[PDB]
Amino acid sequence: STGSATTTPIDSLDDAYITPVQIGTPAQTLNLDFDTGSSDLWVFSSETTASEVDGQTIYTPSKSTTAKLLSGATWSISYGDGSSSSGDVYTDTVSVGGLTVTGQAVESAKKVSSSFTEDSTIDGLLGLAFSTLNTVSPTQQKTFFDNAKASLDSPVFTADLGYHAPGTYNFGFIDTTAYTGSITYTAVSTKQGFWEWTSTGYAVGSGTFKSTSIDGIADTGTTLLYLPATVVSAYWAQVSGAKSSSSVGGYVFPCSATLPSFTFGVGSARIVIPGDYIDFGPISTGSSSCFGGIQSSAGIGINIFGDVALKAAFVVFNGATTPTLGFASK
Ligand SMILES: CCc1cccc2cc(CNC3CC3)c(=O)[nH]c12
Repeated sequence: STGSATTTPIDSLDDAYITPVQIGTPAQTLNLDFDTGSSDLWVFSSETTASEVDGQTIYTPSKSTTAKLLSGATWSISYGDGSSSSGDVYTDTVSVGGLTVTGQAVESAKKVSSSFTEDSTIDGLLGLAFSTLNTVSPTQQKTFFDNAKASLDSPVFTADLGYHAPGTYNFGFIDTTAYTGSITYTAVSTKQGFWEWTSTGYAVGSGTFKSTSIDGIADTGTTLLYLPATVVSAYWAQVSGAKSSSSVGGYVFPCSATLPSFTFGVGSARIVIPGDYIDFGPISTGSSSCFGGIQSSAGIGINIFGDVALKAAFVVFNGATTPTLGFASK
């Protein structure tokens, strides 16, 4: 089997991407944030505290004839940005772009933190990291990808995120028309439950490539590119007037600037992030100071190749017995 679904930016900045997911019988379609940095499929639901729902589409398991309460099971997750959610668990039928899994754990939120409430466009998350990170207790549950894997034509999924435009998540096959040149594969460590790999270095604009190992995670659920302070300093030094602002909480730059590209290494290959991808717009409405799309990972504890980086590439998440990651230009 295979599946293919379009993923759409939630706003004009590409803060995140939503992909439609069918849950239950008859289908209830929710727009979920596919997140390769976590491993829970959770949704706003009829069980979510009413004051914490503001415009989201909810899953109502009582209206699904295939829903079954997973007895005694609960979940609770906290994300890098300090947001959180928690609740109970059902199993139900879940389909993405024509690919169907029966008995998928669907984690129904009883509580969500303010940032989720305040974002009416995201109805939940679909985790695509490794199932070892799944928070369901007392019996850990598998991700949608892990459940589908054996049925897929090939044990892979691909992320092709757009810049200010729709893109595609494919399951079970590699669309060879979706990228240029070849896919370069690189080793993955699953020891922390993430798609963790090591970039071979970077360049800023037309500058020379610096060969240096940068360990980090391929994370579709993080907006920005988080890298070591030395690297980030080298980037923003090429932008007149750019500076790290303590009050804003990162590097900002004059909105009148033309940003340089940023290149990252994948083995001997090179992925080029155009400068425009690094512009995240005014820090506040009407401001002429703009927020940067490359920020320091210092104090996160890990480097994160988020959407800013991933959207510059066609990315293969290879779930073979020994997982690997593939990158191609596009
Ligand atoms: C993509 C992220 C993003 C985009 C656009 C603007 C901002 C602004 C801030 C800083 N505001 C905090 C200090 C009160 C931020 O942290 N992330 C932004």
